[PDB]
Parts: sequence; C-alpha cells; structure tokens
Amino acid sequence: MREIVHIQAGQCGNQIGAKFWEVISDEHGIDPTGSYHGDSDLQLERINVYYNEATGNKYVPRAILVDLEPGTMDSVRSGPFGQIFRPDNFVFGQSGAGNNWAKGHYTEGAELVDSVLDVVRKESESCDCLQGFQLTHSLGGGTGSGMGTLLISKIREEYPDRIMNTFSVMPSPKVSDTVVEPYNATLSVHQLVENTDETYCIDNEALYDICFRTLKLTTPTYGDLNHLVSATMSGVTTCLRFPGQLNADLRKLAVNMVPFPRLHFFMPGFAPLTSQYRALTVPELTQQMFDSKNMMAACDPRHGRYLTVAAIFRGRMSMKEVDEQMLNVQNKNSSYFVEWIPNNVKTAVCDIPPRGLKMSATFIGNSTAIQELFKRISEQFTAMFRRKAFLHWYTGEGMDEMEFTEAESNMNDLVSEYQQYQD
Amino acid sequence: KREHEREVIQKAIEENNNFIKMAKEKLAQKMESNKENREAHLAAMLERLQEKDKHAEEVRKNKELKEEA
Ligand SMILES: Nc1nc2c(ncn2[C@@H]2O[C@H](COP(=O)(O)OP(=O)(O)O)[C@@H](O)[C@H]2O)c(=O)[nH]1
Ligand SMILES: COc1cc(S(=O)(=O)Oc2ccc3[nH]c(C)cc3c2)cc(OC)c1OC
Ligand SMILES: [Ca+2]
Ligand SMILES: [Mg+2]
Repeated sequence: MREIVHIQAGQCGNQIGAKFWEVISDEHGIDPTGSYHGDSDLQLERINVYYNEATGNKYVPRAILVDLEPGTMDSVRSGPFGQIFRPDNFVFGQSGAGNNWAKGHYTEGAELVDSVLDVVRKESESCDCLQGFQLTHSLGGGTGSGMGTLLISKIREEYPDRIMNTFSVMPSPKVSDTVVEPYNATLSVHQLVENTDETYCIDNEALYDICFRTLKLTTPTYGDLNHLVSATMSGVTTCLRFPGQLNADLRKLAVNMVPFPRLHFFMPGFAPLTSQYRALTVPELTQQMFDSKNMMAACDPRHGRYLTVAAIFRGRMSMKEVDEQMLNVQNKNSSYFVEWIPNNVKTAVCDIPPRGLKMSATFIGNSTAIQELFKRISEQFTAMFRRKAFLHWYTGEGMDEMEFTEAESNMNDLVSEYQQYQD
Repeated sequence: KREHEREVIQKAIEENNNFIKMAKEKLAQKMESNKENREAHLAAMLERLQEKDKHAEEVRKNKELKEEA
C-alpha cells in the first residue's frame, strides 16, 4: 500500500482541496457519509492511496485541513462532503495571516505548525508504505503561502526520504486580492525550489482566461476557476488512484519528469475544457491537450522547449490511435522538445473517464517556458521592492530587507536556469 | 533555517516591546516636563503678585513715616 497524505492550507488551499475530494470521492463511489456505493471494483483497488478504511467499511480521506482562520474550514465542514473528513484533522487558528507571508511563516503560523505535524505524524504512522505528501495552497496569500511552505520545510525535516508534491496557485493581477501578492509568491517560490519534488503550477491568470476566452464567462467566480482545478487535479492523480500496467507512484514521476532538481515546476493541461454532449475523438483530445489555450500556467509552450511530458488519456478509446496522435505531435513539433532527452513523452491510458465526460486528456509538462510565469512574478515584485513599498507589513513581523533581496535573487536565478536549457 | 525562524519572531517581539517602551518613556518625559513648566509659570505669577504685596506693605510704611513728622 502506497499511501499519500493530503494537506490543504489557507482559503484557496482548502476550497481547492475540498473540491478535489468531492470530485474523486464521486469517481471512487464514496458518498458524503463515507460509504462505498459504486459498481466497479476498480474503484477500490487503490482506494487506500488517498483514503483510510474505518470501522463498518467506512472510507475517510487521508486529508489534513489547516488554516489560521476558522472561516473557510467552517464552510468545508458545512459543505457537500464536509462530514467525510476526520474531525481530528481540522487544525485551525483564530487570528489569521492577513494575506501576509511573514505571519504565516514566522509569527502566526509558528504557533500552529506543531499541532499540524502531530496530525501529519498520526496519519503517517498508520501507513504501510508512505510514498509522500501533497499540498494544495495558493502562493499569494499568507496562510497557504507562508505556513504552507513552513509546513513543507518541517515535513521534509521529519520525512526527508518522502516525496513532496504541491498544487500551487500562482497569483495574478487579473484575479487579485492584495497588492502584496508578488511579495508572498516570490517568498514562497524560493521555498518550493528547495523543498518540493513536484509542483503543479496553477496560474490564476490562465484559469481566468480559460473561463473568459474559452468557456465564455463574462464574470468568472472562484467556483468557476476551481472547476478547472478539480478537473486537472483529478487528471494528474488518475494514475495514482486507478490501476494500470504502470504501477505509478510519486517517486517514479519525479525521477522521469525532473532532469535537474530545481526545475520541477510542471505546466498542467486539460482537454476538453468544460464549464457538452458531443464525444471528442482522440485526434481532437491530443490537439487541444498541447494547445496553449488548455494550459493552466499562462505560458506559451512555443516560447520554450519541453524537457519532459506526461500525458494521461481517460475513457474507452483506441490505444493504437492514441499512440498515433501522440507520435504525430512529437514528430510534427519536434523543435519544441529537447533532442538530448530521448523518448521524453510518456502516455498512459485509463478506461474510467471523469464524471460527465466520455473522453478526456490531462497534460503534465516540464517546459522551460514556465520561466515566463516566474518572470511575470519577478517583474511585479521588483516594481514594488525597488521603492520598498508595503515592506512595513513584513518588517513589522520581524523580517529584514535582505530576505526579500535573497528571494528576488533566487527567483531570477531560477529563470536563468530555465533559460540555459532552452538553447 | 530553524535558527532564522527563531530570530525573526524574536526580532518582532523586540521591536514591539521597544515600541511600547519608547512610547511609555516619551509620555512620561512629556508629562513631567509639562508639570514642571506649568508650575514654574504659576510660581512666577505668584512671585510677581507677592512682590506687589511687598510694595504695598512698603508704600503704607512711608505714609506712617511722614504722618508722624
Ligand atoms: N483558483 C483559486 N484561487 C484562489 C481562491 N481563493 C484565493 N485564491 C487566490 O489566492 C490568493 C489569496 O490567497 P488566500 O488563499 O486567500 O490566502 P490564505 O487564506 O491566507 O492562505 C489570491 O491570489 C487569489 O487569487 C480559490 O478558491 N481558487
Ligand atoms: C503520478 O503521476 C503519474 C506518474 C506516472 S509514472 O509513475 O509511470 O512515472 C513516469 C514513468 C515514465 C515517464 N516518462 C516520462 C517522460 C514521464 C514519466 C513518468 C505516469 C503518469 O502519466 C504518464 C502520471 O500522471 C498521472
Ligand atoms: Ca498568539
Ligand atoms: Mg482571502
């Protein structure tokens, strides 16, 4: 049994995490009470990866809900699948992080981090073979950004030989809460570079554009954006949650997707983009999958090169045709794949499709074009930091200007590292 | 990294405690300086008035000197 411990921190991390558990509980036939009511035994072959079996054939998610405010977690407990989580796994504070990285990471989250690790330890001790942890959070706030990275750093100290995986939501001025989001994002990115094995870069700018340009939504809400995240998270965990001839685990993904330890930020993609009765052919799935308009990272793949690519097709389809279309993409646009990593595109097919779709495809790409995302964050960071604007919110929590300068340098170094492998 | 985390939260406490200390000392200085100043002005006013009484007790002293002559 290769179990995964799920952690969700902050408002964004819990709302996105709650939707993720709502989606995959439906896929595994788990009702909000926690009882299995499915048909196929394939829904329970690897149910232990994300669920713990309780007395009376009850399935409880191996999830830990963390926040410095009680508001969002009260919504989750009152949500559709709120009754499925362990009451013990609700670890929350009262003051909040105030959209401040320092409060999450240094002052307010420090008071709460130890109690979270006790729940992490309680879940890890009851695992036959713990393969790692996955964290859902945003980088532009204070709790998921500040405390989440603090949790990652402390979890690595206690579990150094386990895989750290994150679903990290990048801030964007298009969908913005505070002007200090570039500060929080730049501080978090430096943490993610050193302490995570795989990070799915979910850009709120990309999610907004997909809802606006593609799905034709004039005023997208966070629910609309989180619908795209749920589809992506379900897709990128399909190989973990469903049986296949690949025996997929987190470590194997990291070994094959990450050729250099710091370049572990993946571009997720999904097809078809949904917000609907016509079936999608395999050539259509492959074309949309590599299309920039289906990318969740707001980067143009044609502006860089793919180091490694992992693709997941879901539904009853011709595996012969899937290999035809995947090879067609590589042989056509071979200039967008590195020629010094042979066979850097992996394809897996799962017979069980997501809810409401006959055919779907999920894209996981380690493209050097992701530097555009870090360039965008860096430019927004520098424009404020050159004038030391809003810095008092952080120096009042004990931080120093030097820490921001180091984070800025690490951010620009990461762009330099992604740039050298583009030639 | 753990050492840096302790130093940041200790620096935050030190600067908040220093802010409370600086305000308490500044206010104590101002209230003490104000009390000394206002008392010094009232003392000066009473000094002039008590000097006037000395001049009044002296003007009467001159009339008693000349009425008996
Ligand atoms: N996609 C998505 N992004 C969110 C959501 N809630 C907040 N955000 C983003 O996250 C940032 C705010 O962080 P937040 O989660 O509120 O901070 P925290 O609660 O202190 O950890 C902003 O850049 C928002 O755009 C959500 O439900 N979905
Ligand atoms: C947990 O997520 C996944 C894990 C795996 S894996 O365990 O077989 O790792 C590998 C093995 C060989 C590889 N070659 C390349 C270029 C990438 C790669 C990854 C495959 C996936 O889909 C293809 C996954 O996506 C859901
Ligand atoms: Ca406190
Ligand atoms: Mg918020």
